[PDB]
Amino acid sequence: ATGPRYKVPMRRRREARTDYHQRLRLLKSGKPRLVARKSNKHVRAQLVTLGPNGDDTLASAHSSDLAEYGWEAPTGNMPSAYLTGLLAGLRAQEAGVEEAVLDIGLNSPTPGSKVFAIQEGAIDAGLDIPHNDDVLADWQRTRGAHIAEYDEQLEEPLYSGDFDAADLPEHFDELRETLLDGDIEL
Amino acid sequence: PSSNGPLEGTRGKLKNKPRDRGTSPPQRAVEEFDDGEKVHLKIDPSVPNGRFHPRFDGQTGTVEGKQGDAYKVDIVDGGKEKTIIVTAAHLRRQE
Amino acid sequence: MHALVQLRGEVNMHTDIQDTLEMLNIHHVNHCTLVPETDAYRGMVAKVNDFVAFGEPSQETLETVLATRAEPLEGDADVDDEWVAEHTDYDDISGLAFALLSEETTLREQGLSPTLRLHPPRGGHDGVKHPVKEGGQLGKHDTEGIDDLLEAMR
Amino acid sequence: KPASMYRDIDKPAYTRREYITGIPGSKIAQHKMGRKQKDADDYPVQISLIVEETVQLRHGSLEASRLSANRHLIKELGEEGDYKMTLRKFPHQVLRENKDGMRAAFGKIVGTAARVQAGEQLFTAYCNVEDAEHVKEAFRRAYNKITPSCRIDSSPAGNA
Amino acid sequence: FHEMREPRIEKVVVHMGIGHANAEDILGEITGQMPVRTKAKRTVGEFDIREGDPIGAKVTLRDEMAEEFLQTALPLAELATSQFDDTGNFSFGLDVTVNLVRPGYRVAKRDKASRSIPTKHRLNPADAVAFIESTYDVEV
RNA sequence: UUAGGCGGCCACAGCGGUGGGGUUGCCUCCCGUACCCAUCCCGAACACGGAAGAUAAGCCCACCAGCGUUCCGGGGAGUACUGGAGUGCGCGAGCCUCUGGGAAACCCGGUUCGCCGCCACC
RNA sequence: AGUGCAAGAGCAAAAGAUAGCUUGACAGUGUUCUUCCCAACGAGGAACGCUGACGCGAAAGCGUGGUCUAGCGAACCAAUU
RNA sequence: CCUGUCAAACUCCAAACUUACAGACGCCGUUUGACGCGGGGAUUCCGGUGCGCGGGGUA
Ligand SMILES: [Cl-]
Ligand SMILES: [Cl-]
Ligand SMILES: [Mg+2]
Ligand SMILES: [Mg+2]
Ligand SMILES: [Mg+2]
Ligand SMILES: [Mg+2]
Ligand SMILES: [Mg+2]
Ligand SMILES: [Mg+2]
Ligand SMILES: [Mg+2]
Ligand code: NA
Ligand code: NA
Ligand code: NA
Ligand code: NA
Ligand SMILES: [Sr+2]
Ligand SMILES: [Sr+2]
Ligand SMILES: [Sr+2]
Ligand SMILES: [Sr+2]
Ligand SMILES: [Sr+2]
Ligand SMILES: [Sr+2]
Ligand SMILES: [Sr+2]
Repeated sequence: ATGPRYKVPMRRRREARTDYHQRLRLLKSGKPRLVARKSNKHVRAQLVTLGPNGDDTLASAHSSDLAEYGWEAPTGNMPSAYLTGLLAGLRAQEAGVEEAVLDIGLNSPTPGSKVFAIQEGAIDAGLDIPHNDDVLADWQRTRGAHIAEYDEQLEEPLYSGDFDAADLPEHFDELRETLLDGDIEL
Repeated sequence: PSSNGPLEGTRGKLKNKPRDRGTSPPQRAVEEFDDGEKVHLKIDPSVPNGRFHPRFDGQTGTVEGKQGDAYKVDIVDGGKEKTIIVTAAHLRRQE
Repeated sequence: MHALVQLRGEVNMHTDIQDTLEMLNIHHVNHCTLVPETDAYRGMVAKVNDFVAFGEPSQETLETVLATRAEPLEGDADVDDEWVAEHTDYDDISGLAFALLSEETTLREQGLSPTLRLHPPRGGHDGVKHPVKEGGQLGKHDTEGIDDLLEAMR
Repeated sequence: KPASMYRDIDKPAYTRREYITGIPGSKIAQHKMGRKQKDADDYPVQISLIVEETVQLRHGSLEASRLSANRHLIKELGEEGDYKMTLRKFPHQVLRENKDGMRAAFGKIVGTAARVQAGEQLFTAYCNVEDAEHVKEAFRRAYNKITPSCRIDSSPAGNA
Repeated sequence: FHEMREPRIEKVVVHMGIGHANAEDILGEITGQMPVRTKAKRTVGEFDIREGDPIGAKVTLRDEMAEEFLQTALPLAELATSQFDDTGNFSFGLDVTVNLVRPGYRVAKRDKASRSIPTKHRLNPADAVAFIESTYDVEV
């Protein structure tokens, strides 16, 4: 910008979306990356592989396409994240993918977070992913319990669009139920 | 030379071009080459490890297997055959 | 196709320039060779430029010189139309001459020695210390100039 | 010491003051002369002294010539005459002398000189059409104190 | 348009740069929340050779804590023009600093895809004096 | 790609600027702290839970060249420099001719306000 | 800017700063290059492996001392494990 | 703004050229066996001159 000698960061560095130092460390494994990402309303898992002209996504799942299997609940919570990971995971098996490394991009490794939920889901789907159990939220939180009890302290329904009053982690089960099953069109 | 260390006279060849300054892209550090492949040798100023003796900059050897992640490249220094342990970051495919 | 004639000796000649001459089959002063006009050969003559005289000869001249100085790959067998006819893909020296100039074949290809061992220039040449443009004999010549030389060395 | 000792450019450029110490101050008093508050475009005539050979001119020579030239323009146009002359070169080249046989011969620093390629303008004056022959004389005296031969070329000036 | 543009208070930073502390207790009362120590850098002839070491304390208030402080703090001062930043900030007073900014300031403070706020969205001195003055006090 | 995710080349992509875009869609800003997690003090951030509002930021779309940058035309310039050769010139430092290469600055006019790959998506 | 010290070079979500934790400045054994361009020569050095045991990290991964190039010593004998 | 100058230990630029590898043509090798490899024997480790590029020195 300033002159001939000025150094401009690689595009994705100035867009502030890619941590290259962390990236290179991920790539050093030789395994596909389980790219876990999240937005205010959604969550998304992708199994990315290295390619000659850019990365190559071999499979993926999005919280949005969760309803496509019987989900009427929100898509920015824990139950959401896990199930998406699993959905993405299952599809990964389809394409022949067997192992992955967790890439949480610019998200923080907070214990019990969603990117870890996405990871536990993808692992349950059958993907071999280097992990650590005592960094994953407790099973019930994944189900969505923490929110039910939050809804317990009612007075004004937690959810605006009536999906249900006292919410449901039991639905999480019906949805996971449907995914771990064979039939299901991936 | 006044001294005979490895980086003697390496001022230019080991200095980065202003705009190439800073951490280099991971792509070429992770690249994979096959045995028999021709590769040009050129140290990347920005990359500390995996380098070969500067004196060999500019060579175009032949991947003949690898050691760990580093590559074993065969070259002919003058009339002598030498094997060079070098990481992808400092290699480039030929042609 | 250019005719190449060595006019300057090997003593004190750069070795890489001397080796180049030998690759073009000339090994003595006055010896002449016929080289196709390719990028590769082009570089070569440009390199030997200061110790030689070259240029494209006329069909006629090439015929005179072939008749007078062409030799078999081995032996003293005289090379004439009859020889040409019974040993080459041609009918006579002219058919050969034409083919060479058109670069369809080479002396070696037709069992002829790659070199024409010419004779010293009758009446001498224009000197080997200066190029053609400066009045000398070194360097690229005119088809007419090359002809004058080759004929004088017939 | 004879200029024969330094007039030629037969040594590497030696100018880096960050590695040289004890460099004698220049003897050149001024590079801008005449009425320097006025511009150069403000004059009808522009004459320069052109060096004919590439050389090295020691500061003691730039000062002698510049002086013996401006001194003339002063004596002819007055201590405030309507003219302006410029010595456009500065002595960047540091000179030595081995002043103990050839052992440890690198020399001690003894002076400075300006490198001037042939055809370049060493000095340049801008005068009115009147004082044109006064500047030509100032240069005649100037080129008599510098090694090379010079041409007194007349740039803007078609009043012949 | 005006809604997502009308200013707000990002933070109220009250601090007592001393130079060697025992003053934390008052700020703990005047603001309502815990204060933090202030380390320094560079050695100073003024018996200040201990780089890392207590020299001050500060409190950063946000939302109610912030406002509830200004309600009783602003009156204590006599705001002026110069006393304002070029970004729309102003500090008075024990220092009392008020950082004002428009709605989506987060874009420059978040981790992922952060970005610098365009000059157009940056608060102005005039815009600052206004908003503020437009709430319990005068200007210059 | 009517706004997304991961990238490759890493300014042709920077700097600055103008215009346009969103009722249950997307990205955001945005709302809010019971939880997982968080601040040497601050739910600012990080993390989590969420939709009253919004297109003013960001972002995406269209575009402008004043600065920076890439490339190209024309001029500078076949100049500067130079590999090979010379019983060519010069008192000399040095120059010239023939042969094969061939800039840089700068001015003028254009180009450039990213290109491309994988995935997902009214 | 800083990165212990010459100079040249490297580094910005770090190779710099702060904080916390830690002892990989670890054991065994090699490959290669360097020392010694080409081209034989020791001690010394570096990069890169395999095995062992550990530290930190969610994990990929990083750690065979200090970002890279100076800080080094044969046989005989002694002491030591 | 304008205007006057520089760099062996400066470089936003940048040759000629030197150089790694490969293919092509050339030359060469498969009774003259090249390239490569093993072994016997050395001599040699005062050099000089021209030209080009130098560094020191008034030379
Ligand atoms: Cl994300
Ligand atoms: Cl090496
Ligand atoms: Mg150099
Ligand atoms: Mg014969
Ligand atoms: Mg003669
Ligand atoms: Mg708008
Ligand atoms: Mg002479
Ligand atoms: Mg002894
Ligand atoms: Mg002992
Ligand atoms: Na780089
Ligand atoms: Na403290
Ligand atoms: Na907007
Ligand atoms: Na050794
Ligand atoms: Sr000299
Ligand atoms: Sr003179
Ligand atoms: Sr908030
Ligand atoms: Sr003389
Ligand atoms: Sr040309
Ligand atoms: Sr290191
Ligand atoms: Sr060289």
